[PDB]
Amino acid sequence: HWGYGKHNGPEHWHKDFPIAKGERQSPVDIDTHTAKYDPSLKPLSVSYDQATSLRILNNGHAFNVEFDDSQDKAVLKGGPLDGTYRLIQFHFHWGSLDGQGSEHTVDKKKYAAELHLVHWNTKYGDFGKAVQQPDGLAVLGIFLKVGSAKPGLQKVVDVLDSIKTKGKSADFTNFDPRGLLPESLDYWTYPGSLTTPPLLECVTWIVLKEPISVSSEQVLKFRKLNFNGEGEPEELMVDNWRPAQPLKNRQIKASFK
Ligand SMILES: O=C(O)Cc1cccc([N+](=O)[O-])c1
Ligand SMILES: [Zn+2]
Repeated sequence: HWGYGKHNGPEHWHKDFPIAKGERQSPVDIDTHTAKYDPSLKPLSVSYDQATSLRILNNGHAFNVEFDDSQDKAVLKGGPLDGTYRLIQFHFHWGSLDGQGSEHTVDKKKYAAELHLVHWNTKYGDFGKAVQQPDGLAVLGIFLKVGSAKPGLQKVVDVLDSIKTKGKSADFTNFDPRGLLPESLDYWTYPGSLTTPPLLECVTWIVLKEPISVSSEQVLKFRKLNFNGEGEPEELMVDNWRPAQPLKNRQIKASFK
């Protein structure tokens, strides 16, 4: 099945998922000089004070931190969005080396990792319905650069030993995702897709301009995870990013001058 190896990686996905060659695929390169400032874009509203984290899972492709999305407890509104989007999970993409790992690029620059906070539009009632709609999902993307440690990440790093292999989960309550945000909420936005199969074209992307800093030791711990299940040959979970796709007939908008 699909993955990030030589024989099953991004360049092969189109055979099972023909939408891989579609008109609104993600990620993309953000060309800062051709993005257009749009004064009509509103500030983002991130309301995460009542978030309820539940569990952390190694799904064989990344690790997900899952939230209770049965009520409006952790929501995203404003920005380019109409309506209310509820947080369901976050996950990361990262590299084998500090000079790669992000999915989006900025003037062709790759960051060490990229955080995706995934939200679904409450008008569609459940996540599975929302992914079938062009405005179903809103994903907040945050870049990670290597430098100073991020204290609010450490609780995630320390539990990774307990979910080393595919299919393992652990209880993960009382985690506050506000400790992952940068100071500024200035952003770029464009219409795109999921970056893993099934690659559905259901996402409004909101990519923050300001990266967060994490330490070398924090990222090194991500690279100790395994793509494989327990008692199968070890293959390190690294380079779980899709490369940039053609922009086609899309414009990237900026919230800032
Ligand atoms: O890989 C999956 O399971 C599909 C999936 C599910 C949720 C969010 C996703 N995204 O691209 O942000 C992708
Ligand atoms: Zn992702």
